[PDB]
Amino acid sequence: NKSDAAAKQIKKLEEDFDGRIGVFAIDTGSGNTFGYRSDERFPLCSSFKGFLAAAVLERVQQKKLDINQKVKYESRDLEYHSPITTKYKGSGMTLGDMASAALQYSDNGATNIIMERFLGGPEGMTKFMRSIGDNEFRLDRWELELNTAIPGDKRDTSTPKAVANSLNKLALGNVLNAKVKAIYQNWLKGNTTGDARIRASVPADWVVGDKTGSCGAYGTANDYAVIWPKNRAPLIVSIYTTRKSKDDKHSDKTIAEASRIAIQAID
Repeated sequence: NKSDAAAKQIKKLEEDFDGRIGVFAIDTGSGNTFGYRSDERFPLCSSFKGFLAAAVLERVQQKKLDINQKVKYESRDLEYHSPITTKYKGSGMTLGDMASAALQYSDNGATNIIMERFLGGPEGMTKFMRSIGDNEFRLDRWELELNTAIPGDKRDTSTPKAVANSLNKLALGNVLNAKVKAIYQNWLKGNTTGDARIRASVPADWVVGDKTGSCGAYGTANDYAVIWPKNRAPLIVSIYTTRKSKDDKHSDKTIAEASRIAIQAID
């Protein structure tokens, strides 16, 4: 029951704003799940950066990279929206700080520098997702070209379910060891851009770790998070949305609401 009602509510929500909503929630304590357009592709936008941070932590775990190694780029022209990397451009930053900047601030310079020097570009990032059993994830382009969010384009997309499952494996699973996983979880908890999305759909006492994505085109925005309820097991929620017109702006409120419904469907 509670599921068919939740799906009805989601259907109404996408009609109202004339867009498309993809949802996938997992109650890790019971295995119960809820999905709506969960196997459909949606642009990743900058949300893929939450997985980029994890890939870096894996290289650190395998001791291929040091989390404290200095990354210099003083002569590099920083991409649009590099709030953190531009302020440390003269002194450089540790690999760890840059990776979290990429996640918590959606820093584009951090992202592209890490992808060009450590992860092997969009192919490498996609190779990492394959390594953890994700066969839906695909990153074809770099920031910021990956944000075009053109309808029907499969480049730089994934499905809400694949994102939910990968986030589960990484944040709660065993891909990263206890120590590195603890770092990752806290980087997510420290995200500074998702206050109006999934974080707004839960009681203030619940802890949320997330990574947002806002393409800036076709009203495409999204958010995925690990929710730690008070007195309960973690919940994984993945919300992805797109709109019909290129000039349509995204809707945080629709995302927070879709989030509220999804959480009720797996209660």
